[PDB]
Amino acid sequence: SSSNYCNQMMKSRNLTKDRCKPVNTFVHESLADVQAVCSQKNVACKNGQTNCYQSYSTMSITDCRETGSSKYPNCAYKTTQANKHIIVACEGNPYVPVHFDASV
Amino acid sequence: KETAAAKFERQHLDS
Repeated sequence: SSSNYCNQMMKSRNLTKDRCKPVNTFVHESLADVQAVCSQKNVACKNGQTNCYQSYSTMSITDCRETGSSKYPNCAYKTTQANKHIIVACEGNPYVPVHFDASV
Repeated sequence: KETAAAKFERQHLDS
């Protein structure tokens, strides 16, 4: 875990303090705009449930993926920036995102 | 403790 954004943020957000998580996606949009996706395009989740929603527009995201040499305690990530549609599973009241299903 | 919504935010949101 070093200075690239992925190594830094994964550690800061308590994802890699006690393990190395293989992949994680960060969304660079306002919280309310991401929560707004729960009332957008309803789609089926990969698991078949129907509480998933796809964003009308693409969103700024950063994909973090472990390199093939990464090993606890020295997790290492490859950082990839992209703009894509996000698909989230929503639940509760208020109806908010609880899982990131995919990115298109 | 941490709710599922809170966890989603800590793990995926970077406004």
